[PDB]
Amino acid sequence: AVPAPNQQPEVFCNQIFINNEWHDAVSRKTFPTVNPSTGEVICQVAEGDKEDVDKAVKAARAAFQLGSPWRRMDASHRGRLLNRLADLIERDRTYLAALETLDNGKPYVISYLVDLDMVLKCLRYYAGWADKYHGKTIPIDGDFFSYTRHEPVGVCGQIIPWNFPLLMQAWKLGPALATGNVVVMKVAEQTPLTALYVANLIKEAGFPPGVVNIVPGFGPTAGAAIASHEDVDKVAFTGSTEIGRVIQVAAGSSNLKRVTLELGGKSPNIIMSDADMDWAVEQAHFALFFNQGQCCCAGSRTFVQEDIYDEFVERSVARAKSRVVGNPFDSKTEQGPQVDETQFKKILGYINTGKQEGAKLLCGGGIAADRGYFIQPTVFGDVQDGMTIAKEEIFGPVMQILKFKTIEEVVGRANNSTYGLAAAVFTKDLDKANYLSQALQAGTVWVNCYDVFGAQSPFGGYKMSGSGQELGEYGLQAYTEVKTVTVKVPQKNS
Amino acid sequence: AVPAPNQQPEVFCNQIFINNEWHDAVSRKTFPTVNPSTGEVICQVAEGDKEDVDKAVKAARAAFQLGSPWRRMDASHRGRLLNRLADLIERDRTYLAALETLDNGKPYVISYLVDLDMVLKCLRYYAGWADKYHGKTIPIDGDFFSYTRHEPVGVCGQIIPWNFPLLMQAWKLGPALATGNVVVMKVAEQTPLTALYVANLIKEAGFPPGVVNIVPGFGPTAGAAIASHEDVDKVAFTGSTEIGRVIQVAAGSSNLKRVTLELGGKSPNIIMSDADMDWAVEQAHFALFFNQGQCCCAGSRTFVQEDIYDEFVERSVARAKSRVVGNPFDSKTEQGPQVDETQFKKILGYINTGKQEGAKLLCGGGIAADRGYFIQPTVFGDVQDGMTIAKEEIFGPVMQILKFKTIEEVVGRANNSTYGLAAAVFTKDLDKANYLSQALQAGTVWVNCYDVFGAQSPFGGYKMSGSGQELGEYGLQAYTEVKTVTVKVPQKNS
Amino acid sequence: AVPAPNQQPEVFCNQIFINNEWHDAVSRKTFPTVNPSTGEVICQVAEGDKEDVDKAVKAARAAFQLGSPWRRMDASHRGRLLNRLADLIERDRTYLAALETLDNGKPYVISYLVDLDMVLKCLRYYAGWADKYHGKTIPIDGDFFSYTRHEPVGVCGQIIPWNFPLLMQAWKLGPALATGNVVVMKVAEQTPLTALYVANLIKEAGFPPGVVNIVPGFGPTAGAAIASHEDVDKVAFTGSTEIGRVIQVAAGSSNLKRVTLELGGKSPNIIMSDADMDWAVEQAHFALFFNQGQCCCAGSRTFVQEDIYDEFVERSVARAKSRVVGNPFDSKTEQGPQVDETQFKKILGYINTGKQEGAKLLCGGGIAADRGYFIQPTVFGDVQDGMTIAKEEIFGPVMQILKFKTIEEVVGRANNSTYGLAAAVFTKDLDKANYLSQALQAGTVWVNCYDVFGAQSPFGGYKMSGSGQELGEYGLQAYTEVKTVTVKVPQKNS
Amino acid sequence: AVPAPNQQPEVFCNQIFINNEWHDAVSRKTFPTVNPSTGEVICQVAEGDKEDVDKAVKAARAAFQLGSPWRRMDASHRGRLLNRLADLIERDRTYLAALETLDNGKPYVISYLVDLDMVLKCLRYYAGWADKYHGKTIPIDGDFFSYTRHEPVGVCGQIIPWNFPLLMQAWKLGPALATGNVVVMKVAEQTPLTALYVANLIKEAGFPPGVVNIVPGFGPTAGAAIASHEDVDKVAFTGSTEIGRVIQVAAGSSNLKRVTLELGGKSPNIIMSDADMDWAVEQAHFALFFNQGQCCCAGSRTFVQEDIYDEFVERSVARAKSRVVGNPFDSKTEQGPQVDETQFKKILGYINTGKQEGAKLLCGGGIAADRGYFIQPTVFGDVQDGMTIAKEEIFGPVMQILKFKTIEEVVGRANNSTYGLAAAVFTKDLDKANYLSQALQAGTVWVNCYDVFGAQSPFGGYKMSGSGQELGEYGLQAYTEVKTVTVKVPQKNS
Repeated sequence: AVPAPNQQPEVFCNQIFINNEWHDAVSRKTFPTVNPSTGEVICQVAEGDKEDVDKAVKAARAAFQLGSPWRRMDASHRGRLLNRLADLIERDRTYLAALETLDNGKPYVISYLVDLDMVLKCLRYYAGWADKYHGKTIPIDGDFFSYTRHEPVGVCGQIIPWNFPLLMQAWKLGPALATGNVVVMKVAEQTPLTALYVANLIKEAGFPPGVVNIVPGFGPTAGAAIASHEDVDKVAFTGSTEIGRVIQVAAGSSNLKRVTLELGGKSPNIIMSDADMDWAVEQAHFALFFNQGQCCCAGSRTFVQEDIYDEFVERSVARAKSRVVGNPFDSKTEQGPQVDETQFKKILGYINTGKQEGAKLLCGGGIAADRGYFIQPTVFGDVQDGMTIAKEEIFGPVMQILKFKTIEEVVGRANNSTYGLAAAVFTKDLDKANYLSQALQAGTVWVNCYDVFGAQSPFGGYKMSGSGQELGEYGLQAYTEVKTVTVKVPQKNS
Repeated sequence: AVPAPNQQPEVFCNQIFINNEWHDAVSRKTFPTVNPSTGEVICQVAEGDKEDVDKAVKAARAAFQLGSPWRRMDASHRGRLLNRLADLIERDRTYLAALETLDNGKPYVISYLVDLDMVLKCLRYYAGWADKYHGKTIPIDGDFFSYTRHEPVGVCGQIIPWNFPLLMQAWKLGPALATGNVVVMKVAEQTPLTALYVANLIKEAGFPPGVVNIVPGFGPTAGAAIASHEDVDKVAFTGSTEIGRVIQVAAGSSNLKRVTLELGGKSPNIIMSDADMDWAVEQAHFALFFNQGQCCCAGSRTFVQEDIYDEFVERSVARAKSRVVGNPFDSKTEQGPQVDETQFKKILGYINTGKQEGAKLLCGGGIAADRGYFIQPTVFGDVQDGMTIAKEEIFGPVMQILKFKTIEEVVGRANNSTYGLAAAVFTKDLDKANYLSQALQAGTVWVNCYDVFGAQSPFGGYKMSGSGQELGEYGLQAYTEVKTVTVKVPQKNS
Repeated sequence: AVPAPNQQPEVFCNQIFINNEWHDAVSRKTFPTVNPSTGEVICQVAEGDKEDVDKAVKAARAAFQLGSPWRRMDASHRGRLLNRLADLIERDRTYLAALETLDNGKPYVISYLVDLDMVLKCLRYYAGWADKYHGKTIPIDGDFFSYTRHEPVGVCGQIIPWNFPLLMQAWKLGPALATGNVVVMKVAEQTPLTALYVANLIKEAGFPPGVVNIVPGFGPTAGAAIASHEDVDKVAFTGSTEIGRVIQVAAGSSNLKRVTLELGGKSPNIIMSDADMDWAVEQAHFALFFNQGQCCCAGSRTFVQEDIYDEFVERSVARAKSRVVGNPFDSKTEQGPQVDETQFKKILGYINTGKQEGAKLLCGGGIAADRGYFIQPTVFGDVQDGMTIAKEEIFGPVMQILKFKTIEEVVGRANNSTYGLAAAVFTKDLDKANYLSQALQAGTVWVNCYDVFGAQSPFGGYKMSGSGQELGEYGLQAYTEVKTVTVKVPQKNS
Repeated sequence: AVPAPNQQPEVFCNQIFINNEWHDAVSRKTFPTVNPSTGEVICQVAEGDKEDVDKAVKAARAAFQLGSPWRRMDASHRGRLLNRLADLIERDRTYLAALETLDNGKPYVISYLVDLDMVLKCLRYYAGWADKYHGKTIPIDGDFFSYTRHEPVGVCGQIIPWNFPLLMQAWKLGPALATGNVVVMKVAEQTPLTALYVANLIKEAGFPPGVVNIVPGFGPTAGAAIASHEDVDKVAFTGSTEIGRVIQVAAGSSNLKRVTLELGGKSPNIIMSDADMDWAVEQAHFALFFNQGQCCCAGSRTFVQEDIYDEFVERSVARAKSRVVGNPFDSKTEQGPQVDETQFKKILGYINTGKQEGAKLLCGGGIAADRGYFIQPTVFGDVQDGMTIAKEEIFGPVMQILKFKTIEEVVGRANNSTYGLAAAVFTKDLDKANYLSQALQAGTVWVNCYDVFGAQSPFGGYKMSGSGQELGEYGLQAYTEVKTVTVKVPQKNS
C-alpha cells in the first residue's frame, strides 16, 4: 500500500552542512544534479573542495573534544537520538522516497517500500547498539586488574556512492554515531539531495553541532581531501574498485589513518539441476536486474547446470522481455533509468563488447528510450569465463548466463575471480548447499535466495571486493578504538 | 590400533578422597563393587555418609578461602593444571580404559578409543577456557565506571552417574575447575573405581588440597547429604528423572543453593523417506544400542516414513541379530553386559511390558548369557505412541520402531513427550532438515548423524530432561557468579 | 520540572488480564487496595486464584504455539513493540506517576522523575536487545557443522513486589518479551493498580493476545498456583527471603521448572576515614532512607571508621531530623508512608527491639502522624553485629550506624551475613577501593555512590539474596533456552 | 633460580625455512649477524630476496588450499600443535635464552625469566583460542536462517623487529596459527637466529609443510617483497614509524591486502605528588631503561609533579648511576649493549642533541665500554615539551624527566604527541586514576605499574603508534575473515 508520490518534490537543501548550519562553498561554486529520467537539471548544489572539507573536519574535531556535549552524552542517549532521527525520516518517508527517485532513477515504489524501510530498520537497529557494545575485564597474570574501554575512533570520513543514496548514508551513520564518533561525509555528485535533506533532520533530531557534517562535491576534490586530511582518523570508502586504490594510497601517505574499502564485484549465482525452476528463474532475474543492475553484489555471472540450461534460459529471456522500463514514478515500472550519462554510455560499451566476443545476445541490447538513460533488459547466453562481460562489473541491466556440468567445476569457475563480495546457490540438496556455501570464496553466500540483507547481518568482502564490514555487531569494530587499562592491585583473587 | 588390555587390573584406590589424602569412612564401613561381566565382586570401597561429606565440604571451603593457593593462583595456571591432569590420564590411558570396562561392562575398545579420548579432549578444551572467560565494562548512564567480575560460585557438589564414569567426571571437573571453583563429588556406587584413581592423578597434577574431594557411597546417603548441606553453594546432579526431583527439593529447603539437573529422555530419531538407507539404518542402530543402550540421549523412538518402513525394519533386525554380545575385553564384542542386576531386571521387565502391549517382537527379547547381565539386542516393531515402551526410558538394548506418514505428523508425535533431551533427523532435503531442526523441541538436534558430541558443543535439555548445560562456553555460566562494581568517576566520556 | 499531579486519579483497570481482555475472578471475588497515606480504600480489585491462573497459563501456552503470531514475528519487531509500549507509558507518564504514589506511598516527584524514567529507560534498553542476542557457530571436531539457537524458555511466571510496582514490572517484562517468551505475571496485593493499567497499554501497543497476562491476588493463592503449575516453564520470584523458599520447593516438586529468586538483604555501607564527609553523609542517608527505606539493597548497616565516627553520626542525625515526612503529593515531602499496616507495625517492632538491645536511639523512633502509615526517620548508634537490628532486614526508615577500626575488620564484619545483595565503599584511596570492591561478597558494590542502577548494569545477589539476574545482557540468559544443532557435512574446512 | 648458560651456544639454523625444509637464498647470498656485546660476527645467514619470498608464498598458498591437511585439521588440533610447540620451546628453554642474548644483547637472566616465559605463556594462551572463536547465528528479518563463519584470512606476511626476537615471533604466530592462517615471516637482520631455530621446532611439533615459512634478510628487499606480493592476503608490520608508511603504501598499491601496523612512541609516565615515592622511582626507572630502553612503549617522557620533582629526580639519578652495565651473561648485569652500531650511534646523536637544547644532563651521557655497543644510563632533567629528546623516540637508555603543576596541564602535555601507544599514572587517588586513565589518549594505560603485559591483554595504539591489535581476543579479529551465509527456510519461528 504505497502513498501517491509528488513527481516533482521541492528541494529544500542544496548546501554544505557544517555545525548544523548550511554554508556555500568557499569558492562560492556549485554544480548541477540531473534527473536521470529526463536528462534535465533538478537544481544547483554547493561544490565543496579542500577548504570546505577543512571547515568540516575542524568542526567535527571540535565536537569530539573531551568534555563536549557529544562526548559526555550517555550512550543510551545516542541511541535515543538515532531512534529520533528514524522517526523523523519516517514522518518524511513519502517525500524522501520521491526525492530519492527524482535524483537516482529507481522506481518510487522501490524507494518507499525497500530503500526507506531499510533506512529506518538500519538506524533503529544501531540505535539499540549504542549502550550494548561492552569492553572486557581480563584475568591477566599477577596482582593486577585489567580491563578495556571501547572508545570512538574519532573523526570519521565517509565517502558514499549513488546506487543507494539514503541507505548508504544510514549504513555509515548508524555504526559511527552509535559508537560515539563524529562524521565528515562526502555524498555522490549524482545523488546529493536526499543525504542533505537528512542532515536537516539530523539537526532537528537534536544532534550536537559538528557531530555530522556533509560535504557535497566531486571525488577527485572533496573525496581526496578527506582521504588525505591530517586530522581525519578513519576513512570509509564505498564505490568503484579503481578509486579505492587511490584512497588507500592517499591515506597511508598522509597520517596512517584507518581505511575500510567496500568495492564492486562479479558475484556468481549458481543454479543446480535440482533447484526449483520457477523460484530460481525469478530470483536470478532479481539477482541481476535489481536497482537497474546497479548493485555491488549483483548476480552478474549466472551459472546454470547443463540438464536445465535450455529451459532456464528460455524462461529467463521471457522474464527479461516482460520487464517494464519507463517513468520511475509509474506504479507499473519495474526498471528506471541508469544514474547518469557516463554509466549509460559505459554500459552500452559493455553490451557492444559482449557482442564482439561471441556472446549470444538473446534480448534487448540497446537504448530503451530517446529521452533519459534507459537501457533495455539485456541477456547474454553461452558466456565464457574468458569473455570481458564475464569478468568486468558492468553495473547495469545486462545478464550473463554460463553453462556448467559438475559441482567441482562450478566452484573453481565461481572462485576464479579477483572479486569475492557475494555468491549464491539454488539447490534442494542439503549436502550440496553446505558444500558450496563453504567452498565459495565470498563475503556473503545466499541459499535459495539473493540480496537478502538484514540490518543485523554483516556485509563484507573477500579478495578485492573490500575489507572490514558494515551492518551487524562486526560493524561496530571498525568504528571502535580499544584502550587497555591495567591497574596494580593489593592481592588478586579469582 | 588399540593396545592389549590387562583383563584384571589391580585396584590402587578405593577410599574417600579429601585434601589429597585417602580416608576410610568415619563409620569404617565399606561396600562391594561388582564386575557386571561376571557378577563377581571386584573389591570393597569406602561407604561415605553425611559425616564424611561434612569432612569433604569443610576441606573444600577451606581451600576456597580468600587468599588460599587456589584463590590467588593465576587463571592461566588453572589451565596449566588441567592440561597436566590430561597428560597424566593419557599416560595411564590403557589402564584406565581396562578399569573402566572392568567395573562398567562396556567394551575395552570403546573405553579406549571413545571414552578416554573424550575425557582427554574435554579436559584440554576446558584448560583453554581458564583465562578467557571475560567480564564486561558497561557503558552505564551518568558519571560512572561499571564493570563485572566473573568469580567462582564456590563449593560445588557434583553427583555423577555410572553410564560414563570417567567422562561424566571430566564433564563436571572441567568447567568447575576452569572457573576456579572447588568440588565435592559423589560418584556412582556401581562404578566408583576409575573416578577415585583419577583423584590420585589430581594430586599428582598438583592441584591444591581440597580443590577436588571425592566421596564414594550411595545416593540416599552421600548424595542427599551434598544436596542438603548448608555450606554447599551449588549442586549438579545427573541421573534418573526420579532422583532429580528429590535433589531440587532437598536443595530449595536447605540454603537456596543453585541447582542444575541432567535427566533422562525418550529421544526421537526421525527417518524421512529420502534418507540414505544404508547410513540411516547403521546410525539408527548406533543411536540406540550404543553403550548397551545406556544413554541419556539414546534414540529410543525410531520413527520411520511408511514408504521405507518395511525395508528399514528388515535391515534393522539383521543388524540387531548380527550384534556380537560377550566378554567386553574381546575385540569382537560390540555389546557388553548391563551395569548391574537392578538394571538387568528392570530391562527384562520392560521387554515383557512391550510384549504385553502388542508390540511386535522382531528379535532377541531374553537373557544373552547365564552369567553376568547380558541381554539380547531386542527390537520392537509397529510400536504405538501410547505404549509404555514408547514413553518410558528403558536404558537398555531395546529398540522401538514406529511408523509415520507426513512430516507434520511426526513433529507432533516426536514433540509429544515429557522429555526433550535430544532428537535426530535423516533426510537429503534442505528444507526438511531446517523445518525439523527448528520444530523439534530438543536440546540437541542431529542431522544425518547421532550421538555426535564435541567438547565445544553444549549439551542441555528441554522440558523434564534438565536445565542448565555441560560442555561449551555455556558450561561456564553455571559455575560463575557475576559481581558488578560501579565506581563514581570525576567526569565520564566515551 | 515536574508537571502538577492529579492527587486522586481515576482507576480504569481493576481486573484480571488474559488474552488482552479484562476478566473477573472465576470466584467473582475481589479485594481492596489501600492508600497508605490515608488508610482509605482506593478501589476493589479482582482476586485471582488457581482457576484464574490456569486460564492465564492456557492463554499463554496458546500464544506460544509454533506458528503463532508471536512466534513467527521478527525479533526486531518485538523490539518495535517494546519501544511502542515505552512511548505509551511516556504519554501517560504524569498519570501513572500519580497512580503509583496513590497506591504505594512514595513521593510523586520520585515516581515521576525516578520510577517512570527508569521504567522507560528499561523497556527501551531491552527493546534494543530483541534482535541482538546471537547464537553461535561451533568449530566442533570432525566433519560437522554445529550451531546454537537461543529459543524462548516458554511460559514464564513472574511474581513481583510492591516497593517499585511499575519498575519491577518493566524489569521482568523487558528481558522476557525481548527474548520471545510469554508471561503470566502476579502483581502485589498492595500495589496492583499501575501494573494493570500498563497491561491496557500492552494491548494498545499491539502485543498478540496472551503474550502478557496479569493476575492480581494473594501470594499463598495466586503466587503458589503459578509456582506449582505443571505447564509453567520458569518462575521468577522477587520478595521476602521467607516466601522464596516456598517457591523453590513448590517448583522443584511440580515439574522441575527453572527458578530465579530475588531476595532481601542487609547491605553494608562502608565509610573510610578519608571519605568526602559531606558526600558520604548525604549518600549514606540516601542509601538507607530511599523509598521509605523499602529497598532490597538498602544500606541498612552503615559502618563508619572511628576517627570520623562522632562527626559522621552528628551530621547523619541532623540530616535525619530535617528529612520531611508528609503527603507524598507535596513537593517538599521527601518521605511518604510505608506501604501497608503490616509493614508499619513490623517496623515499629524492630524499632522497639533496637531499644531493647541497647542500641542508642539518636532520633525519631515512633509514629510520624495519626493518619496513614508514616514513621519518623530513626537512627540507631553504636550498633553491634550481634543485635537483631544489625542482622534482619527492617525494610523501613531505620538507620544502623556501626563503628570499626581496621579495613581488615570491616571486611570480615561486612561479609559476616547470610545476605550478599549489595555493598558500598566511600574512600579517596585507589588501593582501598579496589581491595574492598574485590573482598566484599556482594552482587553489586558501589564506590563513592549508592543505589546507582543502569538498565544496562546487571543486578544479582550472592548467598541467600538470590540467584540469576535482572538487567543487562545477563538478564537474557535466564529467559533463553539453548538448542544445539549438529549437521553432518561432506568435508569440513577452516 | 636460573640455569647456568652456555655463553657461546652452537648455531644449528641459519638458512631460509620453506615447506619444513632449509634452503639457501636463490642468489646463494648470505649476510653476517653480530654479537652486540663484542662486535664479533656470530655466523653467516641466508640473505633472502623477492625470488625467495615468492618460493615461500607459493608454499604457503599451497598449504592453504581447500582440502589440505592444515585446512581439514580440527580447530582443537591446531590448539594441540601450538601447545606442542610450546613444550618443545620449554625443553630448549635454556639454549634459546642464551642464543637470544647472544644475538640481541639483552641479559640472559631476562631472556630466561622474562622473554621465554612470555613466549611460552603466549603460545599456550593462543592454543586455547583455537577452538573457541565462534561465529554467530543471526536473527535476521524474514523466513531465513543466517549465520557467520570465521574463516582464516589466508596467506599472512609478518615482519618482526629485533627488540624481542622470540616474543615478537610468538605474538605473531600465536593468533595466526590458532585461527587457521599460513605465515610467510620476515625476521630482523640483527636478530634472525632464535626465530630460525624455533622454525626447526615448528617442523618437529608436526605443523604441515608450508604453514610457517621464515625468510631472513633485509627490509628493503624481503620486507618490501612480502608487502608488495600479489598473493599475500595480509601483512603485519612492527617497527619504526618510518618503514610503516612504506608498507601501507606498497600494500595499497599492490592488491589491497589488509594491513596492520605496530609503530613506536613517546609514552608519558605521569607521577602525581601523592604517588608512593619509592615505588614510583623504581618503576619509572624500569619503565624506560628496560631492555636497554629498546621498547616501543618505553616511558620516555617522565612527567613529575613539582612538589615532588626534586626528591624524585635525586632518587632517579641515584638508581641510574647504580644500574650495572656489562656482559649480558653475568648475573649481575642489568643492562647489556644496544642491538647494533647503527642504533648505538643514533642514540649518541640524541644524547648530543639533548645537551645542545639545554636539557640538564644529570648522569652518564657517553659510551660505557670500548668494546661492544654499551651506553651509560643517561638522565636528562628540566626537559621541555619543545625539545627533540622530548618528541622523538630515542630507543635507548636515555631518560627525560619533565616537571608539571596541574593535572589538567599534564593531560594536555601528555596527549600532545603524534604517538599514542602507552601511558602510565602513579597516584594513590581513585578519582585521579580514573580521570587520567580516561583522558589519556593511549592504547594502554597502566596505573601504579608499567610494562605489564599479559598474553590475555590486548596491545594496540592510537594516532600514529599503529592500528589493529596483538594479544587477547581482539588479536583474532585481524586474522579472521567473516563469511555470512543466509539460507531461505520454509517458515521461521523464534
